[PDB]
Amino acid sequence: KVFGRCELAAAMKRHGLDNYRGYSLGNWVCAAKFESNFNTQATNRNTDGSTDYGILQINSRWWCNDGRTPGSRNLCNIPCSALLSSDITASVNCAKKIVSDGNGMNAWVAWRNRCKGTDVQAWIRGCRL
Ligand code: NA
Repeated sequence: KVFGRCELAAAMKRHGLDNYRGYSLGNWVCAAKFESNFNTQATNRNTDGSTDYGILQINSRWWCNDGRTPGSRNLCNIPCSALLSSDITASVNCAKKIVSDGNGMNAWVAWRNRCKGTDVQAWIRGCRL
């Protein structure tokens, strides 16, 4: 499903993502915009054979199991197809563990390059949260 901007912000806030680990809600909506264009079905293959899945492009080398990434881990204990659901519950729960491993939201390249140090609050403006 292709989320709306305010629709995704409301779903992320209900799942406890607002100010999670110090990252305001505008950071998560901004990252989802440039990682997947608010599309839960987004997939992208990396050079090393792994694939990014879902609204937040969670990588299969470490976090999910897609059955085709040799020598990879499944730290979120889920199949990568679960990250493509219209329900973003699995993607948010896995993202909570990713953002908590020490590097924060820098694990997402789009956030570091296109969201970090910007007016991330503008991504939730005009939304009834
Ligand atoms: Na894996």
